[PDB]
Formats: sequence, structure tokens, C-alpha cells
Amino acid sequence: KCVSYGVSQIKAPALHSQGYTGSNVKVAVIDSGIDSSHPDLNVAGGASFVPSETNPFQDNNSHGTHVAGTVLAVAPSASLYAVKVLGADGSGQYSWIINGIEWAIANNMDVINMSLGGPSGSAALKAAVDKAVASGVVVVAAAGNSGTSGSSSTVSYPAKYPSVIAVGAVDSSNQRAPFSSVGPELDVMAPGVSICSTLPGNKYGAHSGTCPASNHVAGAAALILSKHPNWTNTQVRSSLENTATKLGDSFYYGKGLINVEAAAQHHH
Ligand code: NA
Ligand code: NA
Repeated sequence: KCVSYGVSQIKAPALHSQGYTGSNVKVAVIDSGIDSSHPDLNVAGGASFVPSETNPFQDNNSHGTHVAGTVLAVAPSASLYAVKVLGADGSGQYSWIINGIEWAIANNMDVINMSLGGPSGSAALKAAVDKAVASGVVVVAAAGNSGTSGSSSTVSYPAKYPSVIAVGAVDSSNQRAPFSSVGPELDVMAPGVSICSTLPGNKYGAHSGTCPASNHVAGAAALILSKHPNWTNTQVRSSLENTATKLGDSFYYGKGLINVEAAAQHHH
């Protein structure tokens, strides 16, 4: 029975104790959908942009359900939105993802979690995440799982786009997971090793990757906006990046581990 640590590691529970659980914060899980039938997962709304997989509350991959459980473990009162842009196989067209981002914008999502990416992006995709940040949305994305490539950034899109918050993985010891992607694009780190979350069919499992880490930051964003609803995505992002626990060189750790308790008491 996998046991969660990552929530207490970013210091979420300190906010919970003070009554900030992400209430009235719209979090778009732009992923493989969310198994809403999971009794621990409460999904406020959704939309599927996968022509052949038309139910966004049906996660045939399992990845988005894992995302939801972590976002909701960090931010339990957060209105969670199943934006299905990824098929059963966990891949989708950019047009689909863009449609998901477009939707997230259209429906006033406070936070986009895109626990997804790849080696390249597109003008259209950059346009979409930019547009979403211009509209005041906190865009969070996994930095990637490409480890290191010498001096080369291994940070994946859309996380590689300046507008997107790029989230690397540390373990319980704040040690960079060997798989966590690296580059100047790297902003923050968050629990991303053996991360216990919800899986389809009332199941749970540890998963590792910059995706779990991202889900914490998306949750952290939600916690921060539930204390500070009038904070811009800009202020949320600076509060997360500027109060982060310094952990190592920016290329491997960005600013370090997200401390949501510190981020939530930040003075701009
Ligand atoms: Na449910
Ligand atoms: Na970025």
C-alpha cells in the first residue's frame, strides 16, 4: 500500500491547517483524462479533444488519474477539470493539446497542469501556452524524463517555453532523480520519486517522473491562489520560484524544492 510523502515535503499540510486546500481554484489536468469514478477523485468538469476517446472522465492510460490524485492530495478542495488531449497510449496531436489549452483558457482555469511533453514543440503549442499565461493561467509542466545530455538542456516542451513553469523531480531526500531533465529552463523541483496516487478502478500506485513533481506544483499553485485569489499567475510563479528551498545548481534543480508554505506567505 504505497505511502505518500511528497505532500508534507512541499509543506502543503501547513496551508491545510490554516484552511487553504485550493477551494474555488480551477485546475485543468491536460492529460489522458481522469477516472472520476475513483471515490477519492472529485472532478468538477471536463472536455475530451481525442476524436476516438470521447469521455474525458475515462482515463484508459491511467496517467491523468495519477495526476488528479496528487493535485487533490496537495489541493483537496481544488475544482479539478479532466482535459483529455492524450489517448490510451498516452500520446496525442498538438492540435488536441492546443484545443485543451484553448479550452482551459476559455473556461477560466487558474492552473493548467500538462504532465505531458516531448523533444520538440510547435509555434501553435508555444502560442497556446503563451496565450494561456497572457490570460492569467498558471501553466505548469514536467521538465521531462531525459536525464542529462552534457551541457545541453534536456527540458521537454511545453516546459521548455519561458511562459511554462518547468518542474524537475527530487526524491524524499531532495536528491535530483537521475531521470529529471536539466537545462536553464528548469524553474523548481517537487516530489517525483515513487509518488503514490490514484489509478483507474479505485486503485493506487507509486509512479516516478517529472509529472508527479509537476502535479505538486499545480497543487501548490492551487493552495497559493486559495490564500491569494487576486495574485496573478506571475505572483504565484514568483512566490513558488523565489521561496523555493535552494537544493543544487540551477541547471539540475532550478531554484530548488517548492515550499508552498513559504510561497503562500511571500511579500512581493
Ligand atoms: Na469520484
Ligand atoms: Na519553462
